[PDB]
Amino acid sequence: ETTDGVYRVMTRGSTQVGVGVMQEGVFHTMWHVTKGAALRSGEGRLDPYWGDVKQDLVSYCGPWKLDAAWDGLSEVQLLAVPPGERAKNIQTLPGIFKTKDGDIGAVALDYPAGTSGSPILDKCGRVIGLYGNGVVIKNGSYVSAITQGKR
Amino acid sequence: VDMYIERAGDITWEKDAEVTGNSPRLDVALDESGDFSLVE
Ligand SMILES: N=C(N)N[C@@H]1CCCCNC(=O)[C@H](Cc2cccc(CN)c2)NC(=O)[C@H](CCCCN)NC(=O)Cc2cccc(c2)CNC(=O)[C@@H](CC2CCCCC2)NC1=O
Repeated sequence: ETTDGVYRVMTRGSTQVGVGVMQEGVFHTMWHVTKGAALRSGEGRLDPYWGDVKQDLVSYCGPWKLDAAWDGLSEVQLLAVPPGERAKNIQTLPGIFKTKDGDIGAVALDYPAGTSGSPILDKCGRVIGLYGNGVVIKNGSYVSAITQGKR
Repeated sequence: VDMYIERAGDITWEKDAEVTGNSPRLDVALDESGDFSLVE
């Protein structure tokens, strides 16, 4: 089934390779998690519908549905789903990735590789992007873009 | 290779949540493979 929620992405003992969001009958995750491979959901199969390696995003079953945007001002919550750990909300004020093509919100929170795809939320619970494509800074810590697609 | 999904939770804002982390302002570039890098 495709019931709304946050999901672990597993491979098979099993390994957690990432995370994603079911919304409006579409599964959303980061491209580097699945490489567009088909996903088993219960007894069903989810097939890739759209993707873009440069955005590092892929959707299954239909077009990208997540269209909420960080307001550039407010605190957000990472709904982190780390491998082997319960989902947990982490509140933070985003920094900024300043690029030649505009600014992107970015969160300075560090989690294992298989946390990739965990959703980032605004105060209304809308998903404003996915966690896990970022950079490593001089002290070794991590900053993730708030990666959002186009609906 | 069997790739599958399993539900992990409801997508909800937590009303009394830990506020943490800093808010860095970074100049970065994005190549065609979707990789960010720091500029310097
Ligand atoms: N402090 C560090 N390094 N934190 C990272 C946090 C990873 C969060 C999920 N995202 C990823 O795995 C992607 C994958 C990916 C990789 C490459 C391309 C793409 C697609 N364009 C995706 N990756 C990243 O974005 C960055 C990208 C950098 C791009 C530069 N042009 N790549 C790394 O970080 C690689 C790296 C570097 C040094 C050391 C490590 C990995 C090993 N570190 C880990 O094992 C965990 C350790 C955590 C465990 C929980 C407690 C806190 C520490 N951390 C970490 O792994």
